Amino acid sequence: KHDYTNPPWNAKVPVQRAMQWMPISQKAGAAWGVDPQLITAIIAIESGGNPNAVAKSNAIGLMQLKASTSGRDVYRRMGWSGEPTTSELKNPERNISMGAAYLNILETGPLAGIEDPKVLQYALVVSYANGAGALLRTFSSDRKKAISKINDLDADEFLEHVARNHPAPQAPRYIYKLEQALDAMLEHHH
Repeated sequence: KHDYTNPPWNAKVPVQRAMQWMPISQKAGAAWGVDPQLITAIIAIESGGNPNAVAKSNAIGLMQLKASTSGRDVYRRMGWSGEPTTSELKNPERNISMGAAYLNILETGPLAGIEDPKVLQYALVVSYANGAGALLRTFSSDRKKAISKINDLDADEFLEHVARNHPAPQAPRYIYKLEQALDAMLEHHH
């Protein structure tokens, strides 16, 4: 169904800009047990490495995180009242910390129990894009059964499932863009 490779996405310059933040991605990723390569890919795809980014519904900063939803979710999990400010989300360090936190919330929460780390990666970017609920309900109304079904697929099969069945066109497209970004990041390791 979704023609998710059209138009081509050229990752080179988004990735070069995102790579300048790799020191922070590495630190925050370690701190949250999140993959720095996935953080960097998300930065490239979301802000293209611009820490002053503004997006969809005033999502802000390098990872284009929304204060009142995702940001709040991170503060809740931290036992903090409230939610981040706009100026906190424009701070690269704070932005990437919170985005890593949010990725950890998804991995250890709705997506808990996915055993293939590559399928987990794909599920994480689909869930970051359009929410874990929309993804899981393409499998089952029951979380546990959804996860069980996800665990029977490999990564190619999971993409094909998302491409045929997810209602959001952005969902398979985020997997395509993730792989364009991971390929482009290879040029920066010697």
